[PDB]
Amino acid sequence: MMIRVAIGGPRGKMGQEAVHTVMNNENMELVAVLDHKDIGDLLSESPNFPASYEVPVFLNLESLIVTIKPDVFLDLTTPHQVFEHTMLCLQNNVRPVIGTTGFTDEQLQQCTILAEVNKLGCIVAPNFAIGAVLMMKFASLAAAYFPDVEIIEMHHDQKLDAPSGTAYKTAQMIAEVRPSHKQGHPNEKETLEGARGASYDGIPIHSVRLPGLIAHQQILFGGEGQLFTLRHDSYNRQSFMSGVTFSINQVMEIKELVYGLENIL
Amino acid sequence: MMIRVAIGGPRGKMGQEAVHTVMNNENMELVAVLDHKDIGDLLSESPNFPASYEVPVFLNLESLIVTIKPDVFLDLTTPHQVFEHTMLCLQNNVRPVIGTTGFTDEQLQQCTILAEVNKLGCIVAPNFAIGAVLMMKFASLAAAYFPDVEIIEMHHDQKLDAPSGTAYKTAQMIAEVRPSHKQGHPNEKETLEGARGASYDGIPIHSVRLPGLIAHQQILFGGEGQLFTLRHDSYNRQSFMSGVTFSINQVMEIKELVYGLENIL
Amino acid sequence: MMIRVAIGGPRGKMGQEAVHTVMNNENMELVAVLDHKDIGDLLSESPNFPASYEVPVFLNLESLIVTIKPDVFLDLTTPHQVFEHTMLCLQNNVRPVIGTTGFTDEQLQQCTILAEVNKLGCIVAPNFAIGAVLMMKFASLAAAYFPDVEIIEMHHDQKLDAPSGTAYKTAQMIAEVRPSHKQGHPNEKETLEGARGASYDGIPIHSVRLPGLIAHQQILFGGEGQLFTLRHDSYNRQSFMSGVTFSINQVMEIKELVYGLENIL
Amino acid sequence: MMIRVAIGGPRGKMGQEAVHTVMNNENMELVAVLDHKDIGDLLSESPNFPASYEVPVFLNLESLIVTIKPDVFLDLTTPHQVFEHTMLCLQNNVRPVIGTTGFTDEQLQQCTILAEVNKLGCIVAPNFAIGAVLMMKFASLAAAYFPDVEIIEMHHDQKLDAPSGTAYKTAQMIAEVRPSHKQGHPNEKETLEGARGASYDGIPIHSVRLPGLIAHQQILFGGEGQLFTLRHDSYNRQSFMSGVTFSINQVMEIKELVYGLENIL
Ligand SMILES: O=C(O)c1cccc(C(=O)O)n1
Ligand SMILES: O=C(O)c1cccc(C(=O)O)n1
Ligand SMILES: O=C(O)c1cccc(C(=O)O)n1
Ligand SMILES: O=C(O)c1cccc(C(=O)O)n1
Repeated sequence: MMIRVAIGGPRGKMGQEAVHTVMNNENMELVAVLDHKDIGDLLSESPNFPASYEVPVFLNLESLIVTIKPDVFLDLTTPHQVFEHTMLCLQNNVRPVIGTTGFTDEQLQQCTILAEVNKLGCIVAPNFAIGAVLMMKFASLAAAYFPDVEIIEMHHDQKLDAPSGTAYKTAQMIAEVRPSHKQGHPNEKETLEGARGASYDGIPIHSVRLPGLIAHQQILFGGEGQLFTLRHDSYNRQSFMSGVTFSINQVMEIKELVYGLENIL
Repeated sequence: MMIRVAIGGPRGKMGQEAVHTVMNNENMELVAVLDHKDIGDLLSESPNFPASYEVPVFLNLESLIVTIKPDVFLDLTTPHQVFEHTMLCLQNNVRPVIGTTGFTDEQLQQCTILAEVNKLGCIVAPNFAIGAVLMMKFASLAAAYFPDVEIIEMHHDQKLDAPSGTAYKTAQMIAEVRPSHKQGHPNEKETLEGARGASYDGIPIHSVRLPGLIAHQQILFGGEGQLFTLRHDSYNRQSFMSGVTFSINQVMEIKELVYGLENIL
Repeated sequence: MMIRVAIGGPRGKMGQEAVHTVMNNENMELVAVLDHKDIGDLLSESPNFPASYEVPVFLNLESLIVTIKPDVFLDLTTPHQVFEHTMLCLQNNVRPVIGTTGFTDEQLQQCTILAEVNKLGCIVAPNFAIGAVLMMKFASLAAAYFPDVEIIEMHHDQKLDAPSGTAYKTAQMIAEVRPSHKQGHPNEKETLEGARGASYDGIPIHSVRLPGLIAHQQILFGGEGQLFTLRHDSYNRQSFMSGVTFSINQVMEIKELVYGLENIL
Repeated sequence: MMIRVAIGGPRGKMGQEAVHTVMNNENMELVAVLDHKDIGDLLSESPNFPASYEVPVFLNLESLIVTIKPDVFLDLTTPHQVFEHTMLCLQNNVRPVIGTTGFTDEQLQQCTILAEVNKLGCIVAPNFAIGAVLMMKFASLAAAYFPDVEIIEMHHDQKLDAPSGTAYKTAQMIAEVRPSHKQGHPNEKETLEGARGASYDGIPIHSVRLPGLIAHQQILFGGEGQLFTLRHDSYNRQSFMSGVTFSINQVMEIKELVYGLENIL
């Protein structure tokens, strides 16, 4: 059936893309947004979400829920609001799809148990890019056969952290499967400090930062006589959208909370 | 427990590698070979398999089986011999791992049924390179999320067929999942014939042939704002060996016939 | 000294980038544009170039030249106007940098001779992307050492022509150096038509068309035991800008007409 | 004319390839080797260079020179012998091509001056792989246009040094052209030590070590909206041979000493 979607935080960089995605998906209708602005935001610099009869703007989620009764709520707001949003949806027969981290352990347990008792789907997706998540999922399967692996991630030269969050998560996922070991000859020595990169559980990770690049990762699996590589290249925030689409479709089909798209792709 | 292995066709390019692999695997012992030479093979050009007490040479498989009672028979002989070999093993409590094609439909059905009734493992592996098979397996999973794909395969410049067998199999595997469609703008036109490549069920396939190269494949999955690529590079026949190893280990654990390592990785 | 630049066709996709480039380059000042609109262009859909005192809009180039006396005129207009523009600049001590093709043989000869007699620089740049032009220039140098080469170009799936103009030019440039020969085993045969691609003077060219991609080319040089690859990836029209910048800087230094940035990088 | 070649150190890994190369080159004849064995080398483990009338074995270079009068001497011996060899050739009208380092500054100056006065060619080639040297040469040209660059080198997992000698030389060559600067955001911070790699004059260098790999390097040049990459992959010591071939051909044509094939490709 049609899926009636409300979006929290439509004006964010991700939010703007999600709006366009939901509006363009044949089987989805954007029916409301949860939104509010900084009290000092000049309209000339920081416009309102555009006024329409078809997509009313609410300040309060309870009110949105009771008035619009969306099937799904896509939360692209902030870590400090996700728990209260999720619980509110789950108690009102709305499936929440949450696009940021921020739950405590205890908070997540409460949402998980509530989803299960209500037999209502919930997806928490710290990464919506299906290509990035498949990359990670497949890497952790591959690591059963090729325990020697390196990760190379590349981003634009304004990025403040190295390695990337994606690279860290990737290494964590591999390390669930791959026996812990270091790599490289036991007696190798760097003659220029840092050449071998960082190490997560023995997995080398290298971080490239150059103008021009957006977000890119390769995972290299070595073995006798061969190399098996997984690679993801993201050129813009549309890379996230097939994950938004999949999440909204799939939340309607499941009856429990799933954390991480790797657990359902 | 230790796995006692006999190899048919030890002197082949693949056979030579398989010999070394089995001899070097901690939990395996090479206990016999099935071998024979062309009556015109001068020893100076085409040496005998090297004489040893530990690895006796048999001309007849029945005799090898009764005398040596191997756990596993690794068949690297020819398509015209695989069926008779497989049946003989299956009736004598030997697990056959077959490394070439050549069964008829009817032949395969007979081996499958016999394996099942005897509760004895059999693996038929048209491709032993785990990296190549993972590539294909993962591609067919990925194609559920990214229906637009191209295959680029690259080989040395002595190769007679284009596209490669691997590329064909890859396209067949993808096409099980991917809805049939052509790709590229409906009105595109080649101004130099062939630029867009070959097409298998709408999937473009491109074949590179250059000195220097060995055997290489990339699978490119496009979607909005991103590219997800799987790649395998083989530099020599050791690329096959982890598949030989996995097959020998795994045949001991299963109680039926499996055709294609994608069905058990 | 500062370089005072006027741009013809500021509202084009390329023009818009060139405007931003010139405005942001420390040693350049945008002093005028040559521009005019379709008589049916509603302002609401097709806005005017934005009004400013610093960048006056002219309809007639002669008038721009006499009034503003720019050092350089960057022509991003159309093939049918480039010759008249170039000649007008060259006769008025303005260095023209022309960013589209469209000269006849006879037309180009006239501009070349006039530039030489006036000792005034002119650059005609059919491709402003320095990375793409270096790729081509280096490929033609490499082809002296590695005569066996293939070209793989990849674009978005709205592109109408295969192969790309860049791929064609690349093949033409290589073919100046590389002895003419076909590649691949003499007896190879395609079992799926088109797998080996198109051929330009024996050079195979393959064309990939996928959503997600922008504009990409790899040139693969094979030889014994090795592969040497040149690759260019363009994610947006800023890829062109370092070529615009280089052309404007370099036209001031030369005293003759140069056709193709490969001839001066 | 035919080029009559003698090789010093024919039994080395490189030497063996050079022997095959010279023997297979149409315009070259292998006419002698300079060779000797360790006094403890059992013939069963460490065979003699194979006896032939066409390729006599000498222990002393002076004797080889006077007896055989080769056109070219290819020195694949050791750093402690190259100077004495080079001088001896240069004084006897033999062109030396030297395939290992080991000269002092003063030693090289003596050979350079002697070559120049005798108008006799000499090539010193610390790297014979033309694809690797072109990569480096082209990188240093590219760095004039794209000052932001990173180097990724990849080798097998038995390699003791990181980064590679090739990567170091590459960085040195780039740094002749590229203005010295660091890259990445000024405030970036590693949260896992080493992620950003090593730095040579601000150029990041990353070192991958995996089974399967042989010797591989990519050089990534970033700029607005684009990436320009140079890559070399070596699968065996034949990668060196086109450089041996080029060096022997080119030494006959030059009348002075050239150090590094980048200076003559
Ligand atoms: O994994 C990450 O940290 C990541 C992913 C996409 C973009 C960026 C970024 O631009 O910083 N960072
Ligand atoms: O898929 C194939 O056809 C294939 C695989 C490995 C090597 C070769 C070959 O060398 O021909 N061909
Ligand atoms: O070489 C070409 O033809 C080319 C270059 C950049 C973009 C495009 C395109 O988008 O069509 N085509
Ligand atoms: O640049 C180098 O250091 C290099 C080049 C080729 C091979 C190797 C190696 O195997 O160590 N190292």
